[PDB]
Amino acid sequence: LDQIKIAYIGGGSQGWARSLMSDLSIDERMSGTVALYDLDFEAAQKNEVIGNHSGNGRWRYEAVSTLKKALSAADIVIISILPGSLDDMEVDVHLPERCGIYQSVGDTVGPGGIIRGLRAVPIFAEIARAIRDYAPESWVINYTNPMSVCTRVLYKVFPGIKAIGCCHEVFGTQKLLAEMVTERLGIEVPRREDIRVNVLGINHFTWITKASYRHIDLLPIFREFSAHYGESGYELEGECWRDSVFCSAHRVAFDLFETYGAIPAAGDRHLAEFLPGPYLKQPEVWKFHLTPISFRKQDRAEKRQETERLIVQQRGVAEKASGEEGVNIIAALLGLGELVTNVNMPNQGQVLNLPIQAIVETNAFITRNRVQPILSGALPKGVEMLAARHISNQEAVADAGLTKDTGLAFQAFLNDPLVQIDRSDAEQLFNDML
Amino acid sequence: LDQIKIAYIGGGSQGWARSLMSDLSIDERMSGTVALYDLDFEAAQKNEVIGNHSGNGRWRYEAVSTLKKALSAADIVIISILPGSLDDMEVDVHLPERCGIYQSVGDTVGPGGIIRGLRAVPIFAEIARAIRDYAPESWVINYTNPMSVCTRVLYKVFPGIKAIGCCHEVFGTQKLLAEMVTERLGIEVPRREDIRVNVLGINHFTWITKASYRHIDLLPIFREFSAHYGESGYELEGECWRDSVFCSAHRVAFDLFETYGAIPAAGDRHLAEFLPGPYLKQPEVWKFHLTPISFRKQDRAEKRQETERLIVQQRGVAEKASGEEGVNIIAALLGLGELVTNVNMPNQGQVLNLPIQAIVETNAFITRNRVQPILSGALPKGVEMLAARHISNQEAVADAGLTKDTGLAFQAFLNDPLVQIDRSDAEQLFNDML
Amino acid sequence: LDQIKIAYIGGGSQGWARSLMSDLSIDERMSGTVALYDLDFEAAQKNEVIGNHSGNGRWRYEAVSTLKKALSAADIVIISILPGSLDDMEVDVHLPERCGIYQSVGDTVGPGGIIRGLRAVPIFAEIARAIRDYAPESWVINYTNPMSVCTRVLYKVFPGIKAIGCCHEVFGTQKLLAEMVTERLGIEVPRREDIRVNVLGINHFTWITKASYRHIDLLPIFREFSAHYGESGYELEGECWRDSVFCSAHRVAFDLFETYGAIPAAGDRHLAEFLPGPYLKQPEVWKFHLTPISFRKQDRAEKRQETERLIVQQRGVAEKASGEEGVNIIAALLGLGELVTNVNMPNQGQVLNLPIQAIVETNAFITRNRVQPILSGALPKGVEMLAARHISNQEAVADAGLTKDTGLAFQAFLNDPLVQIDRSDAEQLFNDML
Amino acid sequence: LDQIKIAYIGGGSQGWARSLMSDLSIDERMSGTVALYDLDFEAAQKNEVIGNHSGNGRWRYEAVSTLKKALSAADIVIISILPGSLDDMEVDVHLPERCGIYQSVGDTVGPGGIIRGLRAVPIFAEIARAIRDYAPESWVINYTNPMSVCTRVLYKVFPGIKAIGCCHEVFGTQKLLAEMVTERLGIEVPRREDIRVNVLGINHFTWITKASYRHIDLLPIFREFSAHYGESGYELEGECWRDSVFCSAHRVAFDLFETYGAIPAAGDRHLAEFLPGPYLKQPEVWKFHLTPISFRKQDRAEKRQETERLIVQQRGVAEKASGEEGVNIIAALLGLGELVTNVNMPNQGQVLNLPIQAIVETNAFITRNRVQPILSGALPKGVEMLAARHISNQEAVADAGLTKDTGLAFQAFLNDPLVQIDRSDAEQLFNDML
Ligand SMILES: [Mg+2]
Ligand SMILES: [Mg+2]
Ligand SMILES: [Mg+2]
Ligand SMILES: [Mg+2]
Repeated sequence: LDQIKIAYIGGGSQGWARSLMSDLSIDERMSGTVALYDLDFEAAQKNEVIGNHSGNGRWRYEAVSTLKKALSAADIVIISILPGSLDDMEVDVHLPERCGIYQSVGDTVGPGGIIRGLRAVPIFAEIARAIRDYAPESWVINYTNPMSVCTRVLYKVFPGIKAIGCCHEVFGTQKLLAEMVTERLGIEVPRREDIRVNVLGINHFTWITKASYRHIDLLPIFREFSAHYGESGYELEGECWRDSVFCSAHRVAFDLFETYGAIPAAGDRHLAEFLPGPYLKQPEVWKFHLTPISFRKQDRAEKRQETERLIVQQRGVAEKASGEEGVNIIAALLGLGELVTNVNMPNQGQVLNLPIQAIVETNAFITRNRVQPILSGALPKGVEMLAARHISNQEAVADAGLTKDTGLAFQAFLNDPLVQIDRSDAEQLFNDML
Repeated sequence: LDQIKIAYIGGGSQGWARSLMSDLSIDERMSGTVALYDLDFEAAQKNEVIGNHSGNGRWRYEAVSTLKKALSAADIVIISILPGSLDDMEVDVHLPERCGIYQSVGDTVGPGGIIRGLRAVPIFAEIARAIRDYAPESWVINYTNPMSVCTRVLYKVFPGIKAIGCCHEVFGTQKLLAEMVTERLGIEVPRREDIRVNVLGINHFTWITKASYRHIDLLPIFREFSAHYGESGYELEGECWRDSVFCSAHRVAFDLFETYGAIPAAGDRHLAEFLPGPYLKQPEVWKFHLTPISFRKQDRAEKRQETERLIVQQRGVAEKASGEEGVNIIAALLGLGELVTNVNMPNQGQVLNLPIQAIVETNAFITRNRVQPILSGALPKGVEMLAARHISNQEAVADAGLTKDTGLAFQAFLNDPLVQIDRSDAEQLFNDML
Repeated sequence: LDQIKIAYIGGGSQGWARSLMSDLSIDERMSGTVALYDLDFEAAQKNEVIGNHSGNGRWRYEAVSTLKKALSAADIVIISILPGSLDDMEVDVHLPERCGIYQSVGDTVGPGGIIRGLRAVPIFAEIARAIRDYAPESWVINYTNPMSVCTRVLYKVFPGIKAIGCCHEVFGTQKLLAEMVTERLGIEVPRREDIRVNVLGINHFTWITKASYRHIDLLPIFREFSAHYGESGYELEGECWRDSVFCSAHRVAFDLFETYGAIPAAGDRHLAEFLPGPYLKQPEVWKFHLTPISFRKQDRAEKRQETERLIVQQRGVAEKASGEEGVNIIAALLGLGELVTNVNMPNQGQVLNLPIQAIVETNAFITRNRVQPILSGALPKGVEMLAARHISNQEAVADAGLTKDTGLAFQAFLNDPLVQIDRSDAEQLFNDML
Repeated sequence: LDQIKIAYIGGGSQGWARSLMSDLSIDERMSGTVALYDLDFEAAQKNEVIGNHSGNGRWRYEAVSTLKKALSAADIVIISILPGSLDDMEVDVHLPERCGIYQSVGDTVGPGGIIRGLRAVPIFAEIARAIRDYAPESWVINYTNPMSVCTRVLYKVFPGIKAIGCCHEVFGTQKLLAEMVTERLGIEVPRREDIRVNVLGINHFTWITKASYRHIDLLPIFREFSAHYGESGYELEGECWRDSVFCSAHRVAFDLFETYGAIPAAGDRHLAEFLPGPYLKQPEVWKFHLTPISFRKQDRAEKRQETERLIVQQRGVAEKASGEEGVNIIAALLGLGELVTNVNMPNQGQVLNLPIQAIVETNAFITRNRVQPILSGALPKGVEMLAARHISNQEAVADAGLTKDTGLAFQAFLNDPLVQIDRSDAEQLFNDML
């Protein structure tokens, strides 16, 4: 299928865009052009050079100067931006520490997530309007965090938009379950996709209430697995939890499973931000890490060095699967192979007992021009109470951001499970973070 | 996967049971036993002998004398019975003709559909209580008509039951569309499965609002197709609409398409009973047939002869795929595959603007011990008005049956599109049919 | 309370306007001005003249030539128009007779109701825009039929409108029940207001599921009353059902009660148009009348002579209570009393199992700048089925009118219980009336 | 109306019991008997003796020793109990202080409310079964706290029960508003009931979003009132906030009003427990009191002395109105005078965006054998978020207490706005309070 046009917003991205370049370079099902748009033209142009050195020539990349130009005639829109700068992020993630509040990531919920979301609203409002004006029939795939707020803003501003949010966190839990099947049953699992899960919740706080490998029910096995490794934790093969800030021993997941009876389906570093527990103040004991801003600064600098190397040497990205589903979803949407995978979309009943329209993560059936959520049922009662509460806050942030009502955003702030400090301290903190 | 147990209610069946046997005999994924139960033990016994002459010895068949014995330890329950005798049906289908009302099938809606549903209610209440008592955790596949009422009674009497209703009408529309692709585009379609349709409605009144073959949108093509063959009709390769009471030239489907803008997705003979039209009074002009009860008595008699033939020649069923999805669905339910196919289930949002709990037909994602409806959107407004109306009637019939409230059943009777006679004529007709 | 401003759209009226003038001229709680608007300026003028010969000069009347002028600074907007002329109405009501369709009133449902609705849509869309632009904060009282459609158009076009539909039909059944108390119990009833009823449904198809007079439950009593007079009918004291086309012996209401078990709460002449029955073709057996358009023409001519009589003698209307609740609702809306009375308003749960947003009739609590519906429960099942079906047609008419979609209008026409003819006869009929 | 029977559960009361006796003795609209039940039969007997010296002998009182005897043939059931004892309550209210958590009342939300709820659940389950068994048609009026949880349990255990919860808190805010009209307008207000408020929320956390005195809008006036007296607070005529643990200067309400823009409608001492604020830590700054359990024990001893005084003096209660609406509501339910007043009932739409079935407080229209909530619209967004959260907790408690699930009760405990401590601290506290 030729002459596909993909518009890429955040096209100077050194993460999602690269990962998309790799997968495009190996899918023989498709060809076309990628319009790269970034507030920072310099980064977009380096991606144009790197992309045009990747794979066949199957995909032609172009750094473009405006949104309108990127979207014109686009069939797919990909969005992967950073709402603000590393300096903003420093505040997002670390300022609350002066009040005793710790955050492992800060891009989804808690104080960081609330404030980052406010900052993201007008960015997404503006993108929704551009997509409405220039490519209203395109499918939009959002990678940006906080994911529930960004995606929801897309639908508040352009009600008829065809948009999904994509996240890779559930994939990590499927891998965990694939290795468990081997360790507990001695049987090999070809691909993590073969771990068939009924996953539901909201981004970074998803839960698996049924799971199987072929004819085998995985829940009772996860029961024993969790019981055996609850204290020690469990490390993936060839990994140690201290290898990087992204690694863990799944102690937080095991602990949540004991309490709620569903399998937590995101990394420990994400799960820990959604509810009360000793996790965030004793990460070493719980065998995961917080991600500090020094890490992000360092990582940015070595991605920059990598980028400059690739150019100097006139190389493209590895022609190697990233493990993402972005290109698979795009192929599915174009009618080149149907797919059932987890996505974030407005709730119309696919998760029971949660507000309708709220952005929820579930399996969906994806085929030509169609993303169709699958009814996935109910969360455990305790998790549902927590999810309703976070959705409350997320809806308020999206509204607060569109109408510029800081009073309402502060209500959300005060309603967040991590903001457990006196009201006047929180107000000073909130105002300082704005 | 071995030692699976299927309970078959209506196990003397000479339609669905045979098709199930053929499909079982060629699937190498599974093996176990089929308990055949039927009020008429003689027929079940004959299916037992034909069954045990079919395939590899993969499946062992046993005719059993009671429901309890069929159900105990059952993993799957299939239901394919006739609610009443063919003598009862002669009344369902032909008596209203004295008041000028013709029916082509009379097993779904109209006067015969209503009376028939009424009769089926206490049969399925009893089946539901037995499944609850002996096989609470089995999956139940219902094939019996009136589909929406029977299936609904299962859930009303056993709210926790795991039941779907299955029908093959949508397959016939998929085959029609595959042939249209070949005729309009000149390209082959290898399987009717490759016609990926978004289908929705209630049984025998299903509609396709989106459809594709690979990258191609089929809806614009069906519009051309319909304009070209609207008058003359269109006949499947190597067929003539006169060949049997089951055949047509799709004139009714083309006519409904022009009116409603979605593709009607059942045979003309079924569609014709759901709405006002010239159809039922001029079936030969509309190029389809009515099915008189004599045809069914005749068909049954030649099926009886065929059955005696196989018993004499000590042969089993044809080891040939039936075209049905029953066995594929069972395999998916056991975790031996995953499948997206159309089924009947309680509405929890998969069809918009239709009462919740009512039995609707949509695609559903099926995997180990999971049937999960796919959100399929809205019908055309005209179609949705009719469907809400029939659903009203179906709900009232189910209630009327469980509470023996003939007054309420008469209200449904009166609300049926085919009953356009004075109220006293209808009351007299209704009482005669009871 | 003084300097109230009321805008009257349709103020050339000779029904509601005159009746309003009476009620206004005797309420001591209020004073202000009435801006009379009417396509026919001359007739608005004559109400001006006659209004200004009424009351104390408590109310100053003024004919105004434009909506905008009328609406400016209005606290209350009253709408009482005739959608089209009496000649149009001759078509609505009598043309269908050629196909054997009879109508008693034809301003609400049936073929005449549908066509009249279509006609009234653009007229109400226009009024809705004016109110939005010139008097968004006013309370709006609609008296025009077809009530459910007109009022719904108001909300569809101006979502934030504060609008109710008012009808006097229920008062008639309250009067009936008041006479029944006297006849069955010997005790006097001071006012029909004291018959405290739980009323619900849609305009002209309202039902009373609970009723009382002080401590006495009227349902069991109506049951006896109904049993005793079902065959003979019951005529109001000092009345004979033949006195006028508005009179009846309640035989239809008794018949509907026996079937459904709630008290129908509109005149037989309206009820008879909503469901199948022998009523319309045997009006004398059922002791009610059809209203031919010749009667409306005669009636209008005398009202016109009366008009000119008053103008010639410098006389106004009579200072006498009309029996309506209009002025009393206005007073309650201004804070000068509070009130619980029946109104038509969008459904938000006040009637169970009926679509939301559909215009339904229930009791509401009315107070300063507030009309708040009272949860009234469910209709009997057969009645709910009928009402859902009418609501369906009504929504379809509203949409059809707003988008100019005759195709949709015809679907509603086809779905109307009074339209029991062949489709092609109905098509010809529909086009002839359009 | 004579021979009415009222069952009083908790008929040993020295609070709601006495207030009822007073009000009964002055209402000449009614006559009958009161069956007094109380786990402490001697306390019920004393109310019998005191009761049978009260009124004209309008009401005869009888202490009965079983629920059966109390309930059988009852028209009205009143429930006014203390769930557990004053020692249990000492734990509810004061134990959490060891963790830095203060509570002003502890009978509604927070840790004490959650624990008291668990205690009340089985008591109300037992009462609901008895009412189902012996007086299914009675109207049930609940006064017991925790009110939301207590009333809900009645409906969970006996779904067809006819029950409301009654509380007097909103009356206090109507007085405030009455005195405000006089102070700000100089004009007098005859009755707190003339302050006509649109009130909604959950018990002890109700809000008034519209309010008036006749033609005057009270909200703009409360805005000025609140803005003037926000710092000083405002004391009622002839009152000083220090006068008793029940008084305040409305500083908390004024503060909530500035933040949310709706008039909070419960005393400061209840409001304080529902959200984060500095209120409970600086009560003296905010001009309200906490209620120590030592005060409750002293109050109980003085009530025991008054009881003995009345007996010895063979005096009944005073023939003086209590200010409650209890007897008024009873009269209305018997058909003796319709009434619009605030009650707690399952949510079916009367409050927007709040789960259905949940016990919510709004106006209802009460008449013969009918309590019909009035649609009251939405809370301010920030208040709705808090109420949904508290409702989540109340539903968890109702279930946990029935099904015994301390796991679920603990999630509710952790989701309560007053429990802002480490999870292991919370678990130790929670376990201790069990
Ligand atoms: Mg993520
Ligand atoms: Mg079928
Ligand atoms: Mg009317
Ligand atoms: Mg209270």
